[PDB]
Amino acid sequence: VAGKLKGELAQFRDLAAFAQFASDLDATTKAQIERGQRLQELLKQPQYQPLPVEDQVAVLYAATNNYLDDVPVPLITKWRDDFLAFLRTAHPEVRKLIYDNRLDRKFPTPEVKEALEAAIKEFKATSN
Amino acid sequence: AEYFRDEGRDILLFIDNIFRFVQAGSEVSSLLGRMPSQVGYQPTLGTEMGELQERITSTKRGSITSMQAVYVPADDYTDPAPATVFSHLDATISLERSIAERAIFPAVDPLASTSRILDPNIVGEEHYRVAQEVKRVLQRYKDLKDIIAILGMEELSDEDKLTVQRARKIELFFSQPFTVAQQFTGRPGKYVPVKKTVESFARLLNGEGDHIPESFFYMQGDFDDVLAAYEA
Amino acid sequence: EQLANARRDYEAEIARARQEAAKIVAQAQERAKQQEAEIIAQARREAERLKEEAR
Amino acid sequence: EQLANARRDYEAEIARARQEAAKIVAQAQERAKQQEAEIIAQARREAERLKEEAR
Amino acid sequence: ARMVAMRNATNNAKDLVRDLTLSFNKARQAAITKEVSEIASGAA
Repeated sequence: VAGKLKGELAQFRDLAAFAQFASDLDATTKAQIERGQRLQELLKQPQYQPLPVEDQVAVLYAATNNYLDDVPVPLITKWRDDFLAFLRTAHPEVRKLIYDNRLDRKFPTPEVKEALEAAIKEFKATSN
Repeated sequence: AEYFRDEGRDILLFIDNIFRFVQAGSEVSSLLGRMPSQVGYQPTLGTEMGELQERITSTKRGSITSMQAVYVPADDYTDPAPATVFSHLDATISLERSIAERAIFPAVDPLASTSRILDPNIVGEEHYRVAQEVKRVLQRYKDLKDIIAILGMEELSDEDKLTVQRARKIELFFSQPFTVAQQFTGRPGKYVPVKKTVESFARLLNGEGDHIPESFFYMQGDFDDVLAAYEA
Repeated sequence: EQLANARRDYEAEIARARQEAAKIVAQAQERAKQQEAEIIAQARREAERLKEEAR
Repeated sequence: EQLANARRDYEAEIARARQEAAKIVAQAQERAKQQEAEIIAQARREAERLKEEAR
Repeated sequence: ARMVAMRNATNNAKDLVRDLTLSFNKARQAAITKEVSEIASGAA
């Protein structure tokens, strides 16, 4: 999951030079800067609140698969906190499933792929 | 290595972090009571480097080729240790993260990888000519990338489109299969002599590489292999 | 006749909206029951954990 | 006008369904949040009493 | 207007270089003092 994270963050860091000055950039560059900001706000973690491996995997899968694009930047941290409350309460089984098979060579199996995109879609539909 | 060199066999000697050898010399001198030189380094820096690097030479009976790795503290090339190391160098190879992450496994940057053998009087006129035609279209590091970035390629760049295509083709073609990675990536390794390299790149710069799309120069040994892949 | 097409479409679309609303509230009701039960179990498990570490 | 009214009524009905759906989970959650605090409080007092027994 | 803005920017750039060169020279001397202190201390 984190390879796309690293690539997108690196390219956002590269394009920050244009983001600082240029306002005539195409919609592709604007959306890409927006995605970089989404990831950076995702990494803004508070203190004394560690996230287990399954939770980080779920959040990064949600963010890197365009499920977070419509969320405005200032509310992404609240979105992540609410999503973690959702998984901890509404669907503990998806967290158990993610943590159970985190070692397989191909992690995004359709089985893990379902019931996770479903959870993200349910959370998106219910709130905002 | 010198035993086998005296036996007449060519030897490839790898020294990992020769800068750590310099640092060890500096610590030994500091503990031995010698006064420091420059930034705390040993007074006998040049002689200590000479007593080791001068044994790496090609005599008549045999040769010891060396491929060392150099770590510069911070990014300071003015530091005495990298300067003394570089005073005993014949070529530099700069592996690059960007080339490695672009699936091109040999990450040797075409630029920032110099050599003092790259002159007509040793390699040959053709080798120097072909090595100068290449790395010239890349001399800009494809500085055209910025104009594409802020112009959408301007929908037309005339020659620049051809030079960009050729530069991308060469960058892809620099990759070569690894006989040691054959059991990992499942591809036989191809050994390419220098004559094959110069002929292949001469033909590619002449234009025989045109009319062939990318992903066909990605991972192959020779230009003949690329042609065989294209026709098949 | 196109107006007639609009009249049945307007009635059918609202009927779908009410049907979807019933499904939406039913999903929320089932989520509400599931979330309440899971929080109870988590609180009860956490409460037991506090007792065990105190012991 | 019928098509515009249909879209307005369809959106309003769905939004009304979601607003009450958000209300249901909000009141259901706060019922659990107050209950989990009660569950923790009972164990916290129990832990202190067990500490006194150790004393 | 662009000519005026660039002329002001070039003047500001040249002033910044003079300020930076003034600061670089102070850092250059302080580097020498540091070395001439460690070597003299290391001599004794």
